[PDB]
Amino acid sequence: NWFDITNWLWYIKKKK
Amino acid sequence: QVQLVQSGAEVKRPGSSVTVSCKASGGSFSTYALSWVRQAPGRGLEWMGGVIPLLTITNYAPRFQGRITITADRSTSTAYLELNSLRPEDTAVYYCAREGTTGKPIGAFAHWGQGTLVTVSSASTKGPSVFPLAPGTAALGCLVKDYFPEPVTVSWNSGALTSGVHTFPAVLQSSGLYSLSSVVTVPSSSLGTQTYICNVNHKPSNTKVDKKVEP
Amino acid sequence: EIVLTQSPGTQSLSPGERATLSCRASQSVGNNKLAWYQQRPGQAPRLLIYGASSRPSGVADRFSGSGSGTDFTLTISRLEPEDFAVYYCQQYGQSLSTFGQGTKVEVKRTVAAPSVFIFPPSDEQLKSGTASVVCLLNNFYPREAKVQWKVDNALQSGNSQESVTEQDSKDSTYSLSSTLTLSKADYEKHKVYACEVTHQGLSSPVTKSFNRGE
Repeated sequence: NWFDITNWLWYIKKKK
Repeated sequence: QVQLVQSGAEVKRPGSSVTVSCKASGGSFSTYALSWVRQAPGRGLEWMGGVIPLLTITNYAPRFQGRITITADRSTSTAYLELNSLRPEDTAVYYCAREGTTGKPIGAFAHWGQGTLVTVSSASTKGPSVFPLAPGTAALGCLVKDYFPEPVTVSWNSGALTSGVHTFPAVLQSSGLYSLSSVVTVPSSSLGTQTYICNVNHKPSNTKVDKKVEP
Repeated sequence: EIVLTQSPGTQSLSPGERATLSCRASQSVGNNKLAWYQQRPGQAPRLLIYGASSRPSGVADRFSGSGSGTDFTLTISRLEPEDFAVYYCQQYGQSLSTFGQGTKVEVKRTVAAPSVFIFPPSDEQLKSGTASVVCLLNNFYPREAKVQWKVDNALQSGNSQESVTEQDSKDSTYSLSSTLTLSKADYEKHKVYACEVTHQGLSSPVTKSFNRGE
């Protein structure tokens, strides 16, 4: 789902 | 607060291509999803596609795939919609819409631009003629005929008369020109004494007419 | 493609009443990614609910979303005047996002038959070679109404257009105007111009007419 991509981006950007 | 500001209304000839722009301010541009949604006259919302700027990843509705390009420029925080091979059924208000956040993105569209009316037509700019609809209760009005493009605004008595006023949605004639009417109901007894003037404004043609409607 | 069905497309309700709006999906919506929007005439849509049940800050808590899978509902616990508007559902649980066709929540009021008025062409317009005849159906409810033009008793087709106002914010009625257009030469071949109106509030059709030239 393309609509879930930015949530993934937000999580990976928060983590590291 | 995130604000999206779109480019202005455009008239486009059939077969041409249109570019609509959407400039964002107030948030992070690169990592949030920006979509385009259109609404044809009297119809519902239709999702066209979107872009995630950081990744240059587009996602188009199959209906539009092959006829649409969505791009994003981080240097100006602007997204663009191109729609090609335009036909009359592409006449619509086009909105850009950005997902909301809780921050964490939510997918659904919290932030909307003001809309851009794209009119696909071979018509030329033209100011309307304003004709009277001459008058218990009496009805009277003005017929604002043969103009292009939208919109026209109408007031009565320089805005002093609003009670009982009905200004109808424009209709698109076979000529490609629009027409609309505006009416008001008033006491019959008032017709001899009170003046009724319709003020019609069509900015694209600089037609500003104040028509006195009499029995 | 997921098809979202909002039925009925209009609900006529009273101020203060509870409203429940349905959205049914043709297949299960992934992760309950279902949003609701409100739209008023002349305005962009506004997000009310996302993720089936979550409400953005700023959105009134009289709006609530529920449901899962294929069956979603927007509930408005008590209709305020500003809640009479169009509502859309949207799913974004697959890359191809889709909207429902919308449901208009309109104000229910007592039946009102139209007041009908006919207007001959102005002398100004006739001087230019064209004749538009206008029929007005004023202040009626419900919205469904029909107008037919007859010219010397002949039913017209293809030479008229009509439009309807938004529901009036003060008396909750609608109005409709229809315009018949002919060349001046064709207008002058006929005598009686009539419009015939049908509506729930009328027990039989109402005709308004004039004779050209009187």
